[PDB]
Amino acid sequence: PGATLCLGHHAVPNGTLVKTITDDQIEVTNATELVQSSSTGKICNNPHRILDGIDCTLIDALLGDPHCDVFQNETWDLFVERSKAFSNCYPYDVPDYASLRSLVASSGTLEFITEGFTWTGVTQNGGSNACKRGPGSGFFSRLNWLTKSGSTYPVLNVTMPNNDNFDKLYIWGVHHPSTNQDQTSLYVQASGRVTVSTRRSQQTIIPNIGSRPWVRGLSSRISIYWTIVKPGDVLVINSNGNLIAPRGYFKMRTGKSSIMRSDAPIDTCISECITPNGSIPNDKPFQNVNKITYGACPKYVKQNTLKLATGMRNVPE
Amino acid sequence: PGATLCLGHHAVPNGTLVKTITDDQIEVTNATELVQSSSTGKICNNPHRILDGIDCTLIDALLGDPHCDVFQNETWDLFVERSKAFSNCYPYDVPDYASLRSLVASSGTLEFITEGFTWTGVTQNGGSNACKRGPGSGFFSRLNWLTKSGSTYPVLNVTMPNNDNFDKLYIWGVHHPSTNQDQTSLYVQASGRVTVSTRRSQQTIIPNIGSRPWVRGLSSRISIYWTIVKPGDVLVINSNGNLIAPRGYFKMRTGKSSIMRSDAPIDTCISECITPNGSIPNDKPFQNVNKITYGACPKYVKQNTLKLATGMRNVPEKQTR
Amino acid sequence: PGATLCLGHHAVPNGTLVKTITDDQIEVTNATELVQSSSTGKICNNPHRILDGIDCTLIDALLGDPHCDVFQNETWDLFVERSKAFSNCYPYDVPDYASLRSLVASSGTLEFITEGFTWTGVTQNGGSNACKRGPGSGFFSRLNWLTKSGSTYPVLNVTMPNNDNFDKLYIWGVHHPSTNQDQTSLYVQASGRVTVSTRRSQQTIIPNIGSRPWVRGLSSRISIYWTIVKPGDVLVINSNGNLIAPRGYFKMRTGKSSIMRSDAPIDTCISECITPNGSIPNDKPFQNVNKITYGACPKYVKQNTLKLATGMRNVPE
Ligand SMILES: *[C@@H]1O[C@H](CO)[C@@H](O[C@@H]2O[C@H](CO)[C@@H](O[C@@H]3O[C@H](CO[C@H]4O[C@H](CO)[C@@H](O)[C@H](O)[C@@H]4O)[C@@H](O)[C@H](O[C@H]4O[C@H](CO)[C@@H](O)[C@H](O)[C@@H]4O)[C@@H]3O)[C@H](O)[C@H]2NC(C)=O)[C@H](O)[C@H]1NC(C)=O
Ligand SMILES: *[C@@H]1O[C@H](CO)[C@@H](O[C@@H]2O[C@H](CO)[C@@H](O[C@@H]3O[C@H](CO[C@H]4O[C@H](CO)[C@@H](O)[C@H](O)[C@@H]4O)[C@@H](O)[C@H](O[C@H]4O[C@H](CO)[C@@H](O)[C@H](O)[C@@H]4O)[C@@H]3O)[C@H](O)[C@H]2NC(C)=O)[C@H](O)[C@H]1NC(C)=O
Ligand SMILES: CC(=O)N[C@@H]1[C@@H](O)[C@H](O[C@@H]2O[C@H](CO[C@]3(C(=O)O)C[C@H](O)[C@@H](NC(C)=O)[C@H]([C@H](O)[C@H](O)CO)O3)[C@H](O)[C@H](O)[C@H]2O)[C@@H](CO)O[C@H]1O
Ligand SMILES: CC(=O)N[C@@H]1[C@@H](O)[C@H](O[C@@H]2O[C@H](CO[C@]3(C(=O)O)C[C@H](O)[C@@H](NC(C)=O)[C@H]([C@H](O)[C@H](O)CO)O3)[C@H](O)[C@H](O)[C@H]2O)[C@@H](CO)O[C@H]1O
Ligand SMILES: *[C@@H]1O[C@H](CO)[C@@H](O[C@@H]2O[C@H](CO)[C@@H](O[C@@H]3O[C@H](CO)[C@@H](O)[C@H](O)[C@@H]3O)[C@H](O)[C@H]2NC(C)=O)[C@H](O)[C@H]1NC(C)=O
Ligand SMILES: *[C@@H]1O[C@H](CO)[C@@H](O[C@@H]2O[C@H](CO)[C@@H](O[C@@H]3O[C@H](CO)[C@@H](O)[C@H](O)[C@@H]3O)[C@H](O)[C@H]2NC(C)=O)[C@H](O)[C@H]1NC(C)=O
Ligand SMILES: CC(=O)N[C@H]1[C@H]([C@H](O)[C@H](O)CO)O[C@@](OC[C@H]2O[C@@H](O)[C@H](O)[C@@H](O)[C@H]2O)(C(=O)O)C[C@@H]1O
Ligand SMILES: *[C@@H]1O[C@H](CO)[C@@H](O[C@@H]2O[C@H](CO)[C@@H](O)[C@H](O)[C@H]2NC(C)=O)[C@H](O)[C@H]1NC(C)=O
Ligand SMILES: *[C@@H]1O[C@H](CO)[C@@H](O[C@@H]2O[C@H](CO)[C@@H](O)[C@H](O)[C@H]2NC(C)=O)[C@H](O)[C@H]1NC(C)=O
Ligand SMILES: *[C@@H]1O[C@H](CO)[C@@H](O[C@@H]2O[C@H](CO)[C@@H](O)[C@H](O)[C@H]2NC(C)=O)[C@H](O)[C@H]1NC(C)=O
Ligand SMILES: *[C@@H]1O[C@H](CO)[C@@H](O)[C@H](O)[C@H]1NC(C)=O
Ligand SMILES: *[C@@H]1O[C@H](CO)[C@@H](O)[C@H](O)[C@H]1NC(C)=O
Ligand SMILES: *[C@@H]1O[C@H](CO)[C@@H](O)[C@H](O)[C@H]1NC(C)=O
Ligand SMILES: *[C@@H]1O[C@H](CO)[C@@H](O)[C@H](O)[C@H]1NC(C)=O
Repeated sequence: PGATLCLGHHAVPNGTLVKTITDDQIEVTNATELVQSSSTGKICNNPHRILDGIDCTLIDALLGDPHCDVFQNETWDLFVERSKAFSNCYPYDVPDYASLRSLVASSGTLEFITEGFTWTGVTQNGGSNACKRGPGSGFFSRLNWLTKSGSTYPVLNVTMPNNDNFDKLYIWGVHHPSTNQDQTSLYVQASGRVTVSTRRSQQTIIPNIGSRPWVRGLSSRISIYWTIVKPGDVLVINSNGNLIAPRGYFKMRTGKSSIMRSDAPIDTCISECITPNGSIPNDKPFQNVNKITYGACPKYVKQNTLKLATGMRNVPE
Repeated sequence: PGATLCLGHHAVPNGTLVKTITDDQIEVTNATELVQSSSTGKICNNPHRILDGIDCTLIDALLGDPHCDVFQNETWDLFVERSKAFSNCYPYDVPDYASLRSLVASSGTLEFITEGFTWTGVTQNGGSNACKRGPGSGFFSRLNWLTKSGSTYPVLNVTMPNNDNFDKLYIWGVHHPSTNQDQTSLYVQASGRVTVSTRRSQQTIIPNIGSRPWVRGLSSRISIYWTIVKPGDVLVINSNGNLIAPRGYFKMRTGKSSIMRSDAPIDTCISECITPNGSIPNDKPFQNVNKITYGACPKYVKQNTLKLATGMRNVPEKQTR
Repeated sequence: PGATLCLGHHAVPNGTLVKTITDDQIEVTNATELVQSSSTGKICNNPHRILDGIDCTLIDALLGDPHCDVFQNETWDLFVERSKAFSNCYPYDVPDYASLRSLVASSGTLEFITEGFTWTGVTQNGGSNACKRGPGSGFFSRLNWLTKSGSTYPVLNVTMPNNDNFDKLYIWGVHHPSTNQDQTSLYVQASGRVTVSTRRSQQTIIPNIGSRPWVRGLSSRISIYWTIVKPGDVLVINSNGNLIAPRGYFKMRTGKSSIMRSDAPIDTCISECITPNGSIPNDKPFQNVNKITYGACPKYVKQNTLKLATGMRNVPE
């Protein structure tokens, strides 16, 4: 009178399909998802310092558009620019806008240090009704619009050495008048010139008189440029007209800072990974939410699902 | 007297060598090639719309070099530029030629819409014997060479708003005269200026008088620039001399369009994948024909062969010879 | 009284840890290192031709800064630029410095061929005490500083066709005077212009008068430009002032040549792979020494060690 001893394994009534070397679909007892495909829709305000630009681009906060004055000296790990942002100061362009935005974003600070530039024989603090600050005309807070004093605008020739142990970022510009009358009325000379240099490098910009499209009452424009001055080097600014002068420099840093375009609201929560769609968990190695990310994130892939088998082959009965 | 039952497997007289984790070469019963290494030498005319440039670069077709007039308003999935292409109009350069070529190639169309620009106090439709159109002097079809009327060239100041819901591409230029006599003779003012702007952006170009190498009779040149005007924005052109004016705009699109340099002839066949060497099949995952491709193509690799084993190890009977 | 026959395998007392699919660390009898993590600290002078720049950047050797005259017509597989290099001639900048440095580095030669440019009505061979040669003033050896003859500087208009079967590299420049007095004193015309062209392309540079920081006595500058002329094409140079003229061309090659920034000393040894830290062996497939390499090198990875198991699982007694 014997006995039977059967060896076996478990099964489940409803298995999951996975891919292998030999099968595009085969059933196993269990699997887990490796692609993060959803977001909360919200950017968590920890553990990264999130700075909401609201109505302001980083560049407008940098220049000091009056409605962006609240951003003076701000810092961030991630600056968030909104699609509703608008400019409301002198109409301007930045040749290589993208590079200036990038280098400031990456620096992570708008810390500004005022310097005592001496502008001999010119009028300082020019403004416009296109850039109101309170009820009266105004200007970008970090820039100093120089014009004639009496009936002359002399050749400006000034210096600022960098005797600190950090890099200085200087933002400056050039005014493009609408007419010859505007040019001579403001700067006396019929044609201006701005040359900004360090020991190693230089930029010279010739203004261009003429009409651009009307923006906030003006066919004139300002063009924005930048110059980095390293320790031991020196800034020199040289102009006989049309200079939009720096008031000082921005302190530069290196680190983890960046910038992102997103309309996702900011919320009080914790998430290492941020996308423009909102924060996403980072327990999974891959994600299909957005190729734009910031922080400790799963890697972006095209697949919306990939199943890692966590059990044996499911052979039901 | 019992019986013997032997288990076994097949072998074949002619195996193939494959690579594994442990072996650089080991013999299996069969294998299949994963690298496409040959082409027909011909570009198949389907399923993609292939436009043969023949004697014309895309840029010459865009500007409207007379021998390229047949390309007016053309469209393509793949524009094919030939090594025999030549220019035969006013000598010109395009700063950032590569970008203009790229953005037009990618747009996939030369559809041109003429606009009623008003050029007050200048002579229109200037031409050159370097750019013959029929028996007489001519010019790029899409550009309008403005010069003095009587003894004056006034400050030109014109606008064109974009009230459409698509982007407009404007092509314009600046004429560089050979001498001061040429400059004043054509434009009166001793030095010209072209400023083209939108709300957001602006380009100002100062012409430069002097000799460049003689091309079709001329040491002068034209430089070509472009400006995209989005819906709701406006073009403004401002000049007191040397303007080579747009006659209108090109309609821009987005899609699958591109451009390829190839001398391969175009033939009647069907192939998703195109290389400069000709079309190639796409049944294999890899290819070693050319890193330049267009369409549904195998991925370019350096190996000219890679064998995927499709059978077991091939073990012939121990050899008595 | 029968017998026992035990099958077994070897072990060692002290095994090595490797990583697998299932284990972060598991012990095997032996393994071999796949990441090269050390260097000698020295650059081997074979089998690649190493040219030590010493006190000279490649660009200064190219222009012919006097202390770099020893590099005239030199060749290299790898030009090594040292952090102690300095400039000691007219102060200058190169817009797109990085591209000029790259294309020269890649050409692998400073072979210079003098051409008989005819400069009618100007004074040739201008120099400066910022660029001393012998007891007197001097200049970049490969450039010809043109100034007025008598009371005129005429429109210069010269041509040079390329009837060779190689590309010609022309280096030229533009002088930026410190003052209007300097400009008219040297060139007569109040504003200069340099136009350098080939059949298909052209560059025009307007000089900019004004002060830059003092370097070796000077607030003036030279800006350096280049033009490649292919076989069958032709150079034209046209100027009414401020031209720093080429004396000829550099003969261009294509091949394996490059440039590296390193302070590692050069030694007599053999190594295919060079990093800025020094030469490294290339018996391993990966390396963690430096992402900058030249020659037959292991691929750069972030891991400092990766162990390929060369034996079975170690199960000691
Ligand atoms: C600034 O300096 C330059 C260089 O000296 C001058 O440019 C030259 O000017 C002359 C005169 O216009 C040009 O001569 C013409 O050459 C043509 C042949 O061209 C081919 O070969 C040359 C090489 O020698 C290539 O440059 C060119 O690309 C072609 O491959 C001839 O076809 C012309 O002949 C016709 O015109 C002349 C009248 O000028 C008649 O005698 C003939 O019968 C015929 O009708 C002509 O000989 C020369 O090509 C120019 N060279 C270059 C490199 O550009 C500028 O003119 C000068 N500027 C000023 C203001 O002085
Ligand atoms: C536009 O504005 C600028 C700024 O004022 C002017 O440029 C300055 O010009 C002055 C006078 O020409 C320059 O002065 C010279 O500086 C030399 C180097 O200075 C640097 O290095 C020394 C150490 O070697 C440091 O101590 C110093 O901080 C600097 O970093 C000096 O070596 C020169 O010395 C000579 O003169 C002095 C007289 O005071 C004597 O004691 C010496 O023995 C010697 O003879 C001299 O002082 C100055 O460097 C310029 N600065 C800059 C930033 O460029 C322009 O001149 C002006 N433009 C116009 C058109 O006017
Ligand atoms: C200084 C002054 O009041 N000048 C009178 C001009 O206002 C006037 O021209 C017109 O200007 C209008 C906008 O003007 C401002 C502005 O931007 O708000 C006024 C600013 O004070 C002035 N700032 C400075 C430093 O001068 C500024 C500046 O000149 C321009 O922005 C430079 O491009 O102009 C508006 O554009 C009107 O359409 C226009 O008529 C002139 C001519 O009427 O008279 C001046 O007395
Ligand atoms: C209008 C005219 O006929 N002017 C005479 C010039 O032809 C002549 O200069 C000669 O020009 C030759 C080539 O000339 C054209 C051309 O490009 O084909 C003729 C065109 O009609 C003219 N177009 C316009 C709108 O003016 C064009 C233009 O001026 C230049 O291309 C601009 O740079 O020139 C060739 O270059 C000869 O070498 C040259 O002598 C002058 C001087 O002799 O006399 C004029 O009567
Ligand atoms: C060159 O031509 C352009 C285009 O015609 C001129 O620009 C236009 O200038 C006028 C005023 O001179 C602008 O009109 C203004 O519009 C506002 C509302 O938008 C209105 O409230 C004002 O009363 C005023 O009429 C017009 O917008 C502007 N056009 C564009 C496209 O910007 C330019 O002034 C001409 N310049 C010269 C010197 O001829
Ligand atoms: C062992 O592997 C080889 C491939 O390395 C096999 O030969 C290939 O077989 C395929 C599919 O059976 C053949 O495709 C056919 O080609 C004809 C035209 O030639 C076409 O009309 C059919 O519709 C079909 O696509 C292919 O020709 C052939 N390729 C080569 C390079 O030989 C072989 O069949 C395998 N043998 C065994 C015994 O498994
Ligand atoms: C070809 C030539 O003119 N060489 C001059 C040179 C140039 O005029 C100058 O570099 C152009 O910018 O100037 C040299 O002078 C330097 C010296 O000039 C004095 O006038 C002034 O007192 C000083 O401040 C200083 O600039 C030079 O060495 O560069 C002389 C040279 O012969
Ligand atoms: C995250 O946001 C991106 C960017 O808007 C979304 O991508 C868009 O969504 C659909 C297809 O998914 C398209 O109609 C758009 O053209 C896409 N734009 C881009 C730039 O890719 C994405 O779907 C969002 N993902 C999640 C999970 O919310
Ligand atoms: C496809 O064309 C490429 C490019 O023309 C061929 O590779 C070139 O072959 C030339 C000589 O014929 C060599 O000197 C170069 O090494 C190659 N050029 C480049 C740019 O890589 C290639 O062999 C062709 N392939 C086939 C299958 O025809
Ligand atoms: C080779 O040289 C590089 C560059 O000088 C060394 O990298 C530095 O070392 C540590 C990381 O190990 C960092 O803190 C530094 O910031 C690194 N510098 C840079 C520029 O990355 C590297 O360690 C050297 N390696 C060896 C083996 O000598
Ligand atoms: C699948 O994954 C884990 C087990 O590691 C667990 O969360 C879940 O209950 C499992 N499901 C099934 C059906 O086994
Ligand atoms: C910016 O930086 C410092 C504060 O640490 C100071 O110099 C300056 O007053 C600050 N400005 C503002 C507006 O906070
Ligand atoms: C190009 O297209 C437009 C409208 O789509 C048309 O008005 C124009 O005449 C066309 N030109 C040619 C040459 O077909
Ligand atoms: C360990 O493996 C390497 C590579 O095969 C070999 O050179 C070395 O001698 C081996 N050492 C031992 C102790 O087996």
